Amino acid sequence: MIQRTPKIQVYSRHPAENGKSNFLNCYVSGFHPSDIEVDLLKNGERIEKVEHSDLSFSKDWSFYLLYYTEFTPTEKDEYACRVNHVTLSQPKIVKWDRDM
Amino acid sequence: GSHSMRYFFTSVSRPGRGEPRFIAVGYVDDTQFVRFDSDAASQRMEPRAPWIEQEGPEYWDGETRKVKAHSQTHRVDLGTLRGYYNQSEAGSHTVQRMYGCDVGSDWRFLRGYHQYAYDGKDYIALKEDLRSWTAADMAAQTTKHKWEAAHVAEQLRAYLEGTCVEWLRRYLENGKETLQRTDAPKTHMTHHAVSDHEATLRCWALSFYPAEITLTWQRDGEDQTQDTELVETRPAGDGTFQKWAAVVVPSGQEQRYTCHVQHEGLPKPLTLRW
Amino acid sequence: RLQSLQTYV
Repeated sequence: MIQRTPKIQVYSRHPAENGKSNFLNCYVSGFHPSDIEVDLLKNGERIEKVEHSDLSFSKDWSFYLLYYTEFTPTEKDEYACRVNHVTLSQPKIVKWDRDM
Repeated sequence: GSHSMRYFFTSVSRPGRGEPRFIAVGYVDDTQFVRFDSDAASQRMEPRAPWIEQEGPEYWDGETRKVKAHSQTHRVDLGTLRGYYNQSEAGSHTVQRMYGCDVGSDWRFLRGYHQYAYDGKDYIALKEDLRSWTAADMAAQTTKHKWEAAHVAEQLRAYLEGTCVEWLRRYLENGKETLQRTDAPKTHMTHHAVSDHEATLRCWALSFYPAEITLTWQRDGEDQTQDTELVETRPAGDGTFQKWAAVVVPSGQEQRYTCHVQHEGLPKPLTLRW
Repeated sequence: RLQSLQTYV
């Protein structure tokens, strides 16, 4: 049985601009099996009201999911995506980079 | 350009926690239009795009019954495959099915496919002629002969070359203002020096549809894929997609490198410089 | 539109 680790990208729907509402995305892809846990973080604490894509998979059969929520960026706050999967011994945290 | 209608089936067994979970989704190009979750309260096929909503009640009742029937068959399959491999009832296993049709610019039948996977690895798949089977191991050989006696490929080909092209054409017309638009990407370039004498040239492509795109980094006008970083195309969440490509270079020499954008919504492929 | 045929591995 093959097991694959999720790739994680954290980014905004539109170019980030302080004080203007945007959408924070965290995209999980290329993982197997389907079971996964994804949380969006507002300065280390779990954000509420986060929705996610319907489960699907790519040509190589590995799954992808989009987790997203509406937020309003500032300059001091830190945003991150916390991912837990069977291939990870421990939840992985990927910080949001404004440029990426 | 070209278009596609594809369906995806997933069923995850959960020993000790009830029946297996079945999830099904349907796509038109890179636009999802239906979904079914066997664990939801709906217990019904659901719209996920605006243009599919106009289909009447006979449509939604029929799609619910069959996705319910395919639900249960893939439940049995997890037991059958467990027997084929002499696996124990304790572990969780995955079964996946994908099928669909492709049509060209004239919307005439171009390609069909019907595939099946167990635990993320190829198991059985319909060949390109839609008359023969590709089996991965000796357990899929049992399935192959089982489906040859049941004339399964012949009944799949009739659907993939008929029903699937015609209902894909119907969707394409009924959703022309969304499914037939072509969002040209918006391109800019970031700069983020790494190290004294090396610095990143990241080529950005934003807000394009469909998802297919090609980004390439060149040296003097000729490509160099030595220091090129390339992320997977990702959804922006509003129906469009994003992608970037990066490279490192020696400093003061940043303007021998060009980036080339290929997209269907671009009449001209774009070149960018700094 | 889904295909109606039910198949068993």
